[PDB]
Amino acid sequence: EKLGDICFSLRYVPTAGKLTVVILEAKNLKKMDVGGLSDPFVKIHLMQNGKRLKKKKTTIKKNTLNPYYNESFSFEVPFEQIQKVQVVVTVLDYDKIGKNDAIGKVFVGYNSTGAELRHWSDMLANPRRPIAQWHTLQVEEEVDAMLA
Ligand SMILES: [Ca+2]
Ligand SMILES: [Ca+2]
Ligand SMILES: [Cl-]
Ligand SMILES: [Cl-]
Ligand SMILES: [Cl-]
Ligand SMILES: [Cl-]
Repeated sequence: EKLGDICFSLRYVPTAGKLTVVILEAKNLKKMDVGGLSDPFVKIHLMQNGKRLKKKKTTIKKNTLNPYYNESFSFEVPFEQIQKVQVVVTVLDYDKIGKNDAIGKVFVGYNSTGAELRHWSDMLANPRRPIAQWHTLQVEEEVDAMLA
């Protein structure tokens, strides 16, 4: 059972120092509820050098492995700093009681690789243009080890 995939857009406006992330949809999420599906929501963190700088989150979708969000988030990152940050996208299962367990996550930006680096590079190369791309979710343990 794969963890799932997430589709989001990135847009960077260098003059304004405006970094926009639109969480579009996730698919094929791992089932997190016993005898059910999942109740997924998404967190978006701006990081640098192992520090959480800013945190944003989507609404919760109930009883789905294939949630649509279409929710936009913006961060202030000046052009002198944009190459030095990470944007971390985490899908979690909401439970009314207990910690919300991460399904999986990915990050783009400084120290990203593969399709994550490709997405970030495309954003940087195309100022003011939103670029949507799919990403495979990865186990929290591994991504956090990269980010710490
Ligand atoms: Ca659960
Ligand atoms: Ca749940
Ligand atoms: Cl909600
Ligand atoms: Cl708990
Ligand atoms: Cl939480
Ligand atoms: Cl894609």
